[PDB]
Amino acid sequence: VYADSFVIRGNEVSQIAPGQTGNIADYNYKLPDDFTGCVIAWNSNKLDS
Amino acid sequence: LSRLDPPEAEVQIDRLITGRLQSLQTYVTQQLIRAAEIRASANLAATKM
Repeated sequence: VYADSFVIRGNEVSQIAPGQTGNIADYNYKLPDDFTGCVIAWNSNKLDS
Repeated sequence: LSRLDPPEAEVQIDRLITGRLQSLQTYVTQQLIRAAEIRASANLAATKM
């Protein structure tokens, strides 16, 4: 089990998927084509805003 | 591999491979049938010879 953590925008979480393209999916964090697991996201405006 | 994205174009490549495999399997079946027919004809021709 390996856990990664990062903070991104709201609609920018759509790029967090295997083989996506974008500023994050290609230049900051890229997932393998055979990736298996779960993606968890939630609001953090109370702490990171 | 230039227009669509890798993770979503995998199903298209899989379907193409399946179609080509079926088109080759039916050809192999036809070739087997025609080879059996040619074998029977050759046995008859050898018997007549």
